[PDB]
Amino acid sequence: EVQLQQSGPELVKPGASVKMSCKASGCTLTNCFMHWMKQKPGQDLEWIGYINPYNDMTKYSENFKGKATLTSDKSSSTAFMELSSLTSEDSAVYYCARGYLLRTGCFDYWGQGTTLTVSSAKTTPPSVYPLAPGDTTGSSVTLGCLVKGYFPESVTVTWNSGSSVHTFPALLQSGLYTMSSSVTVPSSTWPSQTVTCSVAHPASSTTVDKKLEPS
Amino acid sequence: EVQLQQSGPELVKPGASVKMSCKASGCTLTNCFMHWMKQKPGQDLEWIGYINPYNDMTKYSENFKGKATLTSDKSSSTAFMELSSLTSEDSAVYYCARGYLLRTGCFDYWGQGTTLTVSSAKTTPPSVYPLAPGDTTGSSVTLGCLVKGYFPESVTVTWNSGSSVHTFPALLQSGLYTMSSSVTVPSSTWPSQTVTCSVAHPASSTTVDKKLEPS
Amino acid sequence: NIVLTQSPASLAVSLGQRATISCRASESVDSYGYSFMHWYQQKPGQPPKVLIYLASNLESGVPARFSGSGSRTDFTLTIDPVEADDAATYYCQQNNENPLTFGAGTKLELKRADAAPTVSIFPPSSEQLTSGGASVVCFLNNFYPKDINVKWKIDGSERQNGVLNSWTDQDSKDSTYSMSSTLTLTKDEYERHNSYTCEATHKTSTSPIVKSFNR
Amino acid sequence: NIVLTQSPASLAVSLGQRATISCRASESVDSYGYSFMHWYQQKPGQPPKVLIYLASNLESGVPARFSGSGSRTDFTLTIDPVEADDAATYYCQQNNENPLTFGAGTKLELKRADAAPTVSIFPPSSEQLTSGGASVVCFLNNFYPKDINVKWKIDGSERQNGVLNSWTDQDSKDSTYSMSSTLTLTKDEYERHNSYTCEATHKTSTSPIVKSFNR
Amino acid sequence: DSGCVVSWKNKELKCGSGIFITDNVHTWTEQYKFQPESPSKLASAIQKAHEEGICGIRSVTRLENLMWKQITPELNHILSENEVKLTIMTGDIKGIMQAGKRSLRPNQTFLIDGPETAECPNTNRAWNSLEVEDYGFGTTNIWLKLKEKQDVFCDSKLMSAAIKDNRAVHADMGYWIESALNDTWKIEKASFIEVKNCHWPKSHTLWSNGVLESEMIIPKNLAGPVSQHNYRPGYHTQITGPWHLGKLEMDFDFCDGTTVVVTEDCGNRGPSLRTTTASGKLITEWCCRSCTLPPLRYRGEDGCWYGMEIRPLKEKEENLVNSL
Amino acid sequence: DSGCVVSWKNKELKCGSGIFITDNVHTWTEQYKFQPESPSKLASAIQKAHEEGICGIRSVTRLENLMWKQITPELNHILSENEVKLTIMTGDIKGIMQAGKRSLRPQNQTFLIDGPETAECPNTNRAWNSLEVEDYTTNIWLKLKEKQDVFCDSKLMSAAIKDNRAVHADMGYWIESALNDTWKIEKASFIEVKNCHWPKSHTLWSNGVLESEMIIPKNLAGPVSQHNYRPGYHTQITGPWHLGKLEMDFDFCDGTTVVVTEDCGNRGPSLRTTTASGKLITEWCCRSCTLPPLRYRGEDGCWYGMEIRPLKEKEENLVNSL
Ligand SMILES: *[C@@H]1O[C@H](CO)[C@@H](O)[C@H](O)[C@H]1NC(C)=O
Ligand SMILES: *[C@@H]1O[C@H](CO)[C@@H](O)[C@H](O)[C@H]1NC(C)=O
Repeated sequence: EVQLQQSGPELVKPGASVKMSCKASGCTLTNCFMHWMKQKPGQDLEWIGYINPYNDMTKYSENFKGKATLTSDKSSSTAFMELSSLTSEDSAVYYCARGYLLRTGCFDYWGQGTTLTVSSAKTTPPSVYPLAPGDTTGSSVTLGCLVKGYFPESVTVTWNSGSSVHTFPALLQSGLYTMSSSVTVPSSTWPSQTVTCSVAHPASSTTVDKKLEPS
Repeated sequence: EVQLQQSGPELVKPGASVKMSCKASGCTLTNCFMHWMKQKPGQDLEWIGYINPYNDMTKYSENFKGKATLTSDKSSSTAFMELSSLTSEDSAVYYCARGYLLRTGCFDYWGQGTTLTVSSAKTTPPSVYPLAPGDTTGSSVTLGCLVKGYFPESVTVTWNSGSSVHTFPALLQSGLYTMSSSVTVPSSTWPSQTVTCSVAHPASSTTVDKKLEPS
Repeated sequence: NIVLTQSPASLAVSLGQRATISCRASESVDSYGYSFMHWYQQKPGQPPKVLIYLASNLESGVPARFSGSGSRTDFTLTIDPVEADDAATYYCQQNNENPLTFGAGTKLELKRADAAPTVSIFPPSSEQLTSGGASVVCFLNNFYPKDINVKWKIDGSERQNGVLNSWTDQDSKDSTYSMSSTLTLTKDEYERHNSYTCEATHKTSTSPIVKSFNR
Repeated sequence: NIVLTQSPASLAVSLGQRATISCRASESVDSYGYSFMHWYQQKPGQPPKVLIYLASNLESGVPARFSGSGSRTDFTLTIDPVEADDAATYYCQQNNENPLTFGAGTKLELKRADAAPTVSIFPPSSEQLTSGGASVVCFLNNFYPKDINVKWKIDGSERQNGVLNSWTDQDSKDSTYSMSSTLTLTKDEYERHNSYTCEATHKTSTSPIVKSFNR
Repeated sequence: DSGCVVSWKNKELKCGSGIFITDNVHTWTEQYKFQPESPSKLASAIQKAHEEGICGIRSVTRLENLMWKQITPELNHILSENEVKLTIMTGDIKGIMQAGKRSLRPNQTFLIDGPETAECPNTNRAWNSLEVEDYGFGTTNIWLKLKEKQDVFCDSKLMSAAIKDNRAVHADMGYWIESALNDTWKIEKASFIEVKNCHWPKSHTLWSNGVLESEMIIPKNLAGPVSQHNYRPGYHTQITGPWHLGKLEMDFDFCDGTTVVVTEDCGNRGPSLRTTTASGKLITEWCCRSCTLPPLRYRGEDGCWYGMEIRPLKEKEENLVNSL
Repeated sequence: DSGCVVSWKNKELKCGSGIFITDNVHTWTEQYKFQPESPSKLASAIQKAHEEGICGIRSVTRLENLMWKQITPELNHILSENEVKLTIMTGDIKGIMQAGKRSLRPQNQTFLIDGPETAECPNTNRAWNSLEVEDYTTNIWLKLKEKQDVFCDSKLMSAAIKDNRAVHADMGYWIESALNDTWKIEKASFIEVKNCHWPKSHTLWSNGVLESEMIIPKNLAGPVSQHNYRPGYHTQITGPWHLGKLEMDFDFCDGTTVVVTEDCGNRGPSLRTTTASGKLITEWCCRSCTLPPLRYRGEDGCWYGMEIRPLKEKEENLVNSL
């Protein structure tokens, strides 16, 4: 129903500021309180506050009063959050979510989340290497793609846009990220069929397709 | 009871200013409103205003608001009046008198009056000539003194400090004053007794005595 | 302002008669059940003195022959019997509303039995003849009525030049007048003529009273 | 603030069993007769989703196997029977008093019958060998339980250096895990040795599962 | 109202928004002036009044009298143009602004204010027929219109009240009444440029419950606020105060040069007397029966007067000026 | 008080001297601070109280509680050096500042200041209204009281009326009434809700008032005043006063509509326009009230006056103020 669309990922230098957005479709005046939450990777969520695009009612939590600034545009029905002096403690995922007033409702719908990385590192697009096996074969063959040497996270790896797929968490090496992704399809299909891995890195605005062929 | 003493006579140039005083003995805080009156020679009296030395309550009449200024000294219990830009219309006698508030009392006691002459003429002391009669004699002889050529008015002519005396008003001749004074005493007394006329002119701070002797 | 109009302007009354002066206000001088009106007597060269305070109260130490009456706008001062001391000017004053205002005044003149003037003639002084000027003086003392004309004869020629005359106030004791006639010449002019004559024509006699002298 | 403590920190449950999570508040979350408590499910890389709103209300379109109960300080989420989809982290949240607060979270892990890992070995890519580096990759797919240790043999010598491993989240379909082992070397080092071997020791068999290749 | 203020006695400076009650009595220049929105409507209502047997009007407030002074030429000109032989003349102000029993509604003469008269008594004078419309700015204008209902209450848009720091003020275009809490609550100062004959509306009155009219210092019939701030221990209603003064200054202190004592030998309370007789002599020694010092005193353009319960100790009252 | 002031609505600027009643509620930062004149005097009074069987105190005004928060360490330590094993602990503020029936006196034990209610230390044994102001981020100096009464400290109260706009004001209240055809209350702002009586000494129009028509109840420091009146409404005894901080005015709650019908339900406890689950109740009514409807707004949403009921919705599903 109420559709939330948040801004894209951000890479910001230390001490600077970032302003992210959240557009809310399907809203009404009486609900439509955009709440904002800060989550480090696999840690507890922090509540920052809320703003109503139509009411301009805003509330901040004590921990973020000096840190965050909430603004709103009625016609766009959009909420904006800005983060003052930025530190490594601020590198995290910021979630936009529909809520209500104090003793009112729950967090009904959520945006997809904006990833913020606070560093002096410079956006580097990844290298994509295919992974194929002259050896033994069975009624199933597995293929892979290695995404190496990119910053910042993350990338999205899709196989033919639609089989069993496995996506592996990226790891840090020498200040850049390396991850991999593997898919399993029947060997009667490969390499008779064609199979392509698509790696998307938005922060460098790069998309790389790799066709899988045998060694 | 309440004794009022005003300043001496004044001769002031046109357009200048004069400040005269009035000391009040026997006063109390609640009475003792020094009123000030302007009287041209033989004309109606004008009310200027009043001031209370202890209260500093002051009231001016409308005709004199720009002209006169009332000030007071508590310890001296004295009232001061100042007359701004001076003109020939201001040459007159200024009387200080005890009075009260609006619907309160009458003019109980009066000062002696300060004579102000506004002119470019320069203070000139008088000449005093005796006046005695080898002729017919009776049981009474009259003697005189001529006070001639003085400015400004006035002079005081006393005969032995204490007989019938006649004092004659001064007249203007060529811009100076001429007056005379006559006394009548029994001729059995004169010239066997001595008789002296004393002429006092304060504005020149001159006193002249003349002994009466026969021609 | 409240304008006090006094009637008559001047009054002549005989010894022992009844004198009545009237004071007419342009506005009521009555307040709190009292008439805020006062009558003052002024001898010449002297501060005024209170006679009646309020409409009809005798001032302490004032002879009971004085009396005051009236209300609202019309008031009357009565003297009965008027005596020789009462030759003076009489004023009415109100203090019901600011500004305090006076009447124009009533000059009282005493009527007595007519009397002849004592004439005395005086040559120029020895001190005067040496200073460059000469004044011949004639004293007319203790006459009544006030009107009189004097005649100077020098060597039989009438003299009408440089003659100044001054009248005194009516004497408080005998109710008579006096006058000083002064002939002012240069020193040399006095010595060109030898005989000097003073002549007074009065109501007492048709033939003038004469007094003369020679060098 | 109201602090929510969740128990247990992590939970492992078999298919079809009953799962119970508890949330303990430091202060009452009850007001107006209602309990302001909510339960959310978060799949990884995804926004959280509501399951129970208030203490005991099923969210619209949520399977009725979820249930909530409790009041004041103590609350309980029950899943019965837990199924393969429910591998996710579960949070409790209160909005009775500011600031809104979350629990630390409960990570739910599914138990299934043990399974052997499909091992696949991949030589460095042709594009990689030319850029100055070489990484040999081993994919271990679809095994259970999660604990596993991998062993790299190069030419018969064990290799313990520059090996990086990443575990995936438990798959929502088959409830198994996967892992990527990456051997990172310089390009030249790869060519000094000919035979490469990947060995996995798991709970399934005492004898390791081996996969190897030669140049 | 937003701005800043400095308190000398409290020794502080305060800024912000709220309500500011100004002392519109001790102002150096005329801050406010009355003007009518439609002089022609006023002329029409005066026609109607004179026809009905209303011979004149009496102003409630002094500013109304000044307005009539400013307006009378144009009122007579609009009257002459409208074909009606009626001449309006407005006079000055006595002490009290006495009330009339008639009112306006929304050769011959028409007397506005002036002194009392038998040809045109207060029974046939209009009174309290104007109320405030709106405000001018910059001085300041006050626009007046004809009242829809006739009552004995002063126009409420002119009144003001305030209390803070245990200092209370009831204020008006012509009144300024200060009360204070010093051990007890009592009236302390009062300043008057006018003395009117309307009632102070209780809507603008602090502490208006459980009030005795017989204890009100400033009488209810003289626009005295019906208030326990209108109390002073030992004094009762000052019905016969020197209200004929028109402009005066009441406080609690000794008249200059005098001394009051509290005895049973003292005379009973009567009309207010002044410390100076008609001749100007000062009566020094005064007393009261059961009043409380400092003594209630008034000061006006003609001197110092005392409260109703303060009598002369030794002097006979017949020689003294009284306010009756 | 002397100075200058500009009025936005009246469009004029005025200077002079007089009395300035400021809005000390809508201030952005703390204009006033409570402090004791002698903390040792307070420790003496607290000792003396505990001997009498007093287990704690309840604050009258919010600034009193904040002062207790700032002051409690020294009270506990002056107690520690005088070696009385009594620990003072102060909590936060509930909704209404409930009154206690005991009081102080001038000159493992526990002493609870504020916090929530408890039967172990009830209001029967809590002190209340034992401070008055002595003298004066402006400071305010406090001392020990003399008499036990139920009246709010008169040194803090204020009132004003001008241009037919009336204000009853306090450190925590701000009540505006206005003349629009008739005199009635228009706005009310609360940072606190106390249980003392508004002294009539500081009250405009305090004659001929029925307490049953006072909008703000007398028992909640409501001024006994005809400015404390709205046509069609009676005393709001069961308003959402447990909110502690709130904003009462006369307007429609967002997204709702109130109608006047005789079929409506009788007046009861105040309901809020949002259910506990977040649904909005749109249609409301009142029997004999006058629009705009009396509304409160607090930290959890919009509530309606006691006489405003749901038109169609059943009251059982709605949040009420009991
Ligand atoms: C308060 O009353 C006392 C009584 O003696 C007096 O001395 C003092 O001046 C009064 N203070 C004020 C401000 O009125
Ligand atoms: C005054 O009352 C009228 C009539 O009820 C109304 O239309 C107007 O909006 C009101 N003005 C206010 C409350 O400011």
